[PDB]
Amino acid sequence: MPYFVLLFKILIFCVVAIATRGTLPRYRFDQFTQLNWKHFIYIWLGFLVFNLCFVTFFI
Amino acid sequence: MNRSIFQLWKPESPRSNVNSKQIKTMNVNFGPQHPAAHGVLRLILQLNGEIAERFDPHIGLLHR
Amino acid sequence: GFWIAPLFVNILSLPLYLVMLVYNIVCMLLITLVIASITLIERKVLSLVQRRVGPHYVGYRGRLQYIADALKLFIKGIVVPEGSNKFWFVAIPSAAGAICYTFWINSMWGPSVSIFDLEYNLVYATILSILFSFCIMLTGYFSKSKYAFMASIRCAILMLNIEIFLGLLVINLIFISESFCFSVFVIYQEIIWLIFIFFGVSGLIFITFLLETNRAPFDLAEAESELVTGYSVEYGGFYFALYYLGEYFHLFFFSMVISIVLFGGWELPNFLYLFLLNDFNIL
Amino acid sequence: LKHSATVLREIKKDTIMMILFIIGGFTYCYHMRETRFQLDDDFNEYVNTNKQTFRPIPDHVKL
Amino acid sequence: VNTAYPTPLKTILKTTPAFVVYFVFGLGFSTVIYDVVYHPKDRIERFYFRSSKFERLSRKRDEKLRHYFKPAIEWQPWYNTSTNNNTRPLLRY
Amino acid sequence: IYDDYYEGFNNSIMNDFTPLTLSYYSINSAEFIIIGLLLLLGSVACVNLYK
Amino acid sequence: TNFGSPFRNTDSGIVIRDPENEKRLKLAFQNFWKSKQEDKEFQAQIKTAVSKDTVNFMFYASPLFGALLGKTYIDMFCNPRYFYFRAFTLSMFALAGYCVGNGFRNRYEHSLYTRNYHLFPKDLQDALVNGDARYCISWWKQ
Amino acid sequence: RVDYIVTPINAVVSWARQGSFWPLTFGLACCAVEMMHATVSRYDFDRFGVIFRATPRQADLILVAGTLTNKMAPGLRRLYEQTLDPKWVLSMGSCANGGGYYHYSYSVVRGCNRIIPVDIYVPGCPPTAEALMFGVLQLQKSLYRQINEGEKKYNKKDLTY
Amino acid sequence: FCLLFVLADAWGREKYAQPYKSQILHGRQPFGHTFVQNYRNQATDLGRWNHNFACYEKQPGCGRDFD
Amino acid sequence: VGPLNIVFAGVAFLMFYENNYKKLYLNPRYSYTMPYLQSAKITKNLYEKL
Amino acid sequence: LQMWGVGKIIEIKKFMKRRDIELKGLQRKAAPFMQSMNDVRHLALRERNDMLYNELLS
Amino acid sequence: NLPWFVRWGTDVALFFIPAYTFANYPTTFFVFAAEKRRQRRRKDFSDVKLRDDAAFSVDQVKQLQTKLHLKQ
Amino acid sequence: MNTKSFEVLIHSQYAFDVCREQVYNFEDCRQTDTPLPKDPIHCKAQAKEVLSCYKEAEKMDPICLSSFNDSRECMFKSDGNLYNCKTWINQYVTCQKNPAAFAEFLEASTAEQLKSKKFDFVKNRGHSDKYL
Amino acid sequence: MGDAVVIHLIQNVLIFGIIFWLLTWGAEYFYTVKQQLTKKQFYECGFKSISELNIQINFNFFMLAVFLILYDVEFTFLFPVLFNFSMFSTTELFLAFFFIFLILVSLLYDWLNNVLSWSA
Ligand SMILES: CCCCCCCCCCCCCCCCCC(=O)OC[C@H](COP(=O)([O-])OCC[N+](C)(C)C)OC(=O)CCCCCCCCCCCCCCCCC
Ligand code: SF4
Repeated sequence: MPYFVLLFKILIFCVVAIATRGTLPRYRFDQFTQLNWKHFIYIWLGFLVFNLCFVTFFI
Repeated sequence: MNRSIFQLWKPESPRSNVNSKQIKTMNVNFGPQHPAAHGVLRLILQLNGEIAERFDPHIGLLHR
Repeated sequence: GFWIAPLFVNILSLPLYLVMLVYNIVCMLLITLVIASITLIERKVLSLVQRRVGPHYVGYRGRLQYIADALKLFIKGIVVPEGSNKFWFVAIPSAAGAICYTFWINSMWGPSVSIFDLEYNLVYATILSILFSFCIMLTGYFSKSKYAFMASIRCAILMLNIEIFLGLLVINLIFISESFCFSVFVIYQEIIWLIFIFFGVSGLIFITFLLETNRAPFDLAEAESELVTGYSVEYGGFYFALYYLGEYFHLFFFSMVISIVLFGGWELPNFLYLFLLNDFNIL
Repeated sequence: LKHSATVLREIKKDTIMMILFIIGGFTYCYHMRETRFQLDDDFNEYVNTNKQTFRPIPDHVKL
Repeated sequence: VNTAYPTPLKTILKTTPAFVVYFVFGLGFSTVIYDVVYHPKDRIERFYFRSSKFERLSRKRDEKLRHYFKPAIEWQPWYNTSTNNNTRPLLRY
Repeated sequence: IYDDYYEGFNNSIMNDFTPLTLSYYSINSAEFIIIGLLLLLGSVACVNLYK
Repeated sequence: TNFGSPFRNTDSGIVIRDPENEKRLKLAFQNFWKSKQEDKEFQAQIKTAVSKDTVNFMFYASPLFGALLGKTYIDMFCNPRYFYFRAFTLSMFALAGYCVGNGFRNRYEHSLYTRNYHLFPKDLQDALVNGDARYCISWWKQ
Repeated sequence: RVDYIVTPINAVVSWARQGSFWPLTFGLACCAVEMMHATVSRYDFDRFGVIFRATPRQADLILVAGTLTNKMAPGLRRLYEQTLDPKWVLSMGSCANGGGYYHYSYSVVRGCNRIIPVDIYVPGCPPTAEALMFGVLQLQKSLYRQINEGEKKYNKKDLTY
Repeated sequence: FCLLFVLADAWGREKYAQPYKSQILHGRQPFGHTFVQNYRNQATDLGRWNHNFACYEKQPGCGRDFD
Repeated sequence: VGPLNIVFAGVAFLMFYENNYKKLYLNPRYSYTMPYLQSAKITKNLYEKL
Repeated sequence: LQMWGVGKIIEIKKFMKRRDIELKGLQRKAAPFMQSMNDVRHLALRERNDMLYNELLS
Repeated sequence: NLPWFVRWGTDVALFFIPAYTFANYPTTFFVFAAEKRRQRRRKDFSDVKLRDDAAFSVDQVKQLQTKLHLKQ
Repeated sequence: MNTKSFEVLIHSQYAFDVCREQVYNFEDCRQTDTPLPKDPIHCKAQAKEVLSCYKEAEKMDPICLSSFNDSRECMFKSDGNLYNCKTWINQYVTCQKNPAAFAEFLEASTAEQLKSKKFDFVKNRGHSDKYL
Repeated sequence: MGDAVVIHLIQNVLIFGIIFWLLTWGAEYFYTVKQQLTKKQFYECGFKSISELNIQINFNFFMLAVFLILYDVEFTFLFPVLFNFSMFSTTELFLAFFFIFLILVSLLYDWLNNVLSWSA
């Protein structure tokens, strides 16, 4: 059944999250809010526009 | 960018309500039992939106 | 009998409700055991990264560490600070426990293999995340501890970024699947996983995954070094156990969501043999 | 950064290769779209085999 | 001759008991969900919204006929319950 | 109980957003653009009110 | 296969893994092609999106084009004393070229058995659409 | 006849509390540094389940590892009082035990046992990480045994009354 | 830049057949859209409506059913 | 108890019994609404009395 | 990769559209008889209502 | 005597084969009941209407299916 | 009229080739200039004629029982997806059109084709199934 | 979106919480809590807190909150066209791109005036 492979992928992602917790430092709320509202939101919107343009290219 | 100095600092004028601290300051203490206080520092920390405004470091809790 | 039969309709339907309750209780117990095993896995993986054995003397070679942790959190006594509102101090953990055990209803394990026929899984996930954020904020506020309240404020600030980030990720995701259901994402990932399209925003996907699960670098509202403990400064015993369980439930189920919507769902990796795979098999 | 001549040559190499790679990717996407058009044509030819009947609208339906 | 495991393999292998117990619990949970869905339908009923409109009409036509058409076509003025616990309309208005 | 099977098999719609699309992007598109301009001007006015 | 047959869902609810049926179907269609190989009008009626010569040229040139691109890539960017990675990159480029060529060939087959679907007899059409060789027993039995 | 149930559950509760002994992240001095050394890879407290919690509400063990001054004694007393029950106390180091080097000082409590009750004492200055682990393991064994030390006598049917 | 590129490609797709011309410049929408936006429309002038097959008589491939 | 309380109990029992009676015996019992009172057989035709 | 993945997703959607064309043909073959059954049952339930209305309102 | 990968292969096999079987058969010890229900769902000749101008009678069809070893 | 929905779909897939005149008359009677359907009261005679021809077309040949059962099982497990079961439905309709020819069809079967058909649309999903 | 079965599952979750409550009470059998002066007081790292109810925040991110409201509304408005983008036409494409452009313009104006940071 598919949930076997699904559980494998879930375990992989959980291990990745645990390793990242053990690896990376901690951001600041102001720092990440500035990063999200000045860089990442624009990246998301531009990627959405790119996807729309590509879909219109391929119909 | 443009200028944002007025958004960066807030001075106090005599008897000026707007220039005064129009808020109850969060006078929490970075007390001893704190992972970042090394256990023997009582830093009376006056904060304004988690911004460290005033410091009163009580030391001597390990004075021997 | 012809005259005794009418009286028994409802009292005969009641055992079916009892059976449904038993099934739901079994499912909740199993998912709680999954969460406990995930906690043990996290301890062992952090042990691997930090070059230490980890849990090794609870059970034989540390097999029953999670059971011991859960039972200890049961046995730990709880006192409500007399300066705090007792009603809210006890109710907010109960609401968090109720909400965190609604996560497993919004989970797909195959094509239309789920407890309910939820067409709006992403909407349900958003609603449950917002409700748990409400619980965290009120936990910080009603404890009347300054560190806990600052942790609640940090949690609120996260939801400002969490909402935008997750909403834009969903906006970019539902553009392909054209549905909030998780199976519709999987039907498009049999050839190539959707991570291929979003490879340019793979860093942002990592940010979203670590941000919805409140793991580092977005472990804000916990801030072990900065705010002492997180929102649970005044909470011990099974209230803290409920908060920990809610965090790990969110981690597990958002990992499932990410796997379903971006990493093939429940499909084996077929892009590794993409160069050797044909399009059609005619005749 | 005052890069050496070797570093400048490497930068030129990688930027030229990137431009050529982007152009080749766009050309291959054009080809892939054309192949999709061909597949659609093939399937239309298949599916319109025994569906050549066109029934006129009855005269009781007005303009 | 010492045929022992590679050291990186050993180090990463002192997590596989936890991996196995997680897999056992997760397989149990998923199997219980699957069986709870499977038992009433004797199958895995594909979701209603995962079907085309004609398919949706065909799937629920028998339920419509058995639960609403037969009571409506065999209705008598004395069949309705004197209380307000009647059958709710298909479209709640 | 009446079901129009001809319209059912002639219907390719697979989501409930069709009226919303037909509104905000076909007929009420004027009010959609008006609401977009309204939100833009409201953000500008919010910035000015903060200042 | 990525998409399977365009006429059916290849493994919808049951996996059919009969090699004999596939051999019978291939033999039946081979016999059909051989029977009308000398029919000039039927050959004139055969239509395809891509010609056989173009398909063969793409199938035998895309791997070569990919190999040349991989050689260029490993000469420009790879240190020439690292056999494992240089060979892996060259093999990946060659496999990408082979993927392009095999896609060309498979699309040729798809266009062959769909554009000319109206030229098959009724039993052959049924066998092709349903994937069951029992629909045309007179083309593979003897 | 209630002793039939509680005694196995007594054992289960003792095993659970010894398998999840969470001490409070509260250190003062060189003893606190050695305590931190007793957590890292070489001596892994996570093997026995000892993981540090930052708040006394979530801590079972109060590890007084450092010098207690007259400016800190009310703080230690409040930390002990606010720790949720059941709780145990480990005094690590000569300063915590009886003052140690600063026993003849004007601003030293001369032992944390004068302020809060101490369950177990580790003598070194600083105790080695092995000594601290020995103290923690002995405390875990004792608290496992403390739930049933044989206080209740046995009747003619060998059931505790 | 991507928007300009896709618009230029869409205008360059006029060389293809009608089913494969750009959907940007050629509306291909479900039957409800087709009927409502073209009913009593003299600009398109699609003629009568085939109720069973949900298409206008002048639209290509309308009323196509099995032989 | 009380007179009006007994009257209420009688009327409520009458409502309960009448509702269940009309569910059981005045109804096309083709839809499974009452477990353990309707049959659990697997039907073959469209209309089979449960 | 983004452009190629969008192209592949569009190819999958077009293949699904071809399958939808075939399925719609099958449903069209199935349409008239289901519609006839539905219309007959609908008019049977309308004849009873018309008779009831004519008896009550007369 | 045995290489490490052979010794490691035993443990991964012991993890995978039971887990793979359990995932393949969620309804443990009830697949036989499901098969019996599927067999009972098959309509027989009496459960369906049969045309009178039949090329093969019911007995002929049964004999043909027995000859062909059709499991149905 | 007493037949379940999926069996009605299968019998209609067969009967569309033999009820052609009745279906055409019913469709011409129900045509209109709007996607809104015509009142069924105007098409009652044609609908009843179609139902009569369909009932006459529901009497399957005895040799087609196995194919009909396979189609029923596929439609049950697929929750009414005709495309996922077009192969078995086509087998049934080919049996109905010519039974003896279908006897020859069955005689030339393989070992895999002679096994019982068990359907599991979760374990086996196909390739790019939109409705799944 | 669920139904009465979802409501019944919420009830079952409440019953599961009741089970956890029973376990917690049974655990409460196994210890005694001794009344102490500061045991039920606020914890502020070992010293008495100087405030109980008046713990006020500064809320320097109210601009971020209001922009979150507006942009969540905008994304909700963007949802329908993306759900049914396969049927897009010239009008729908123009409207979607113009709406995204307006969102980007609003964000850029917010950036220009330095209202996306903290204030004193
Ligand atoms: C302080 C409020 C700030 C704004 C809150 C905005 C909404 C936040 C929503 C998130 C959850 C909040 C806590 C929920 C639990 C407490 C309920 C509450 O406030 O009761 C007040 C009410 C009223 O409180 P009261 O009695 O103090 O009010 C009387 C009015 N005064 C005091 C002003 C005169 O409490 C009760 O009625 C108590 C008994 C019923 C309790 C019911 C809830 C218990 C928990 C059950 C599970 C809940 C989650 C279910 C999840 C299902 C799946 C999603
Ligand atoms: S006992 Fe010794 S090592 Fe410990 S705090 Fe005192 S001086 Fe330092």
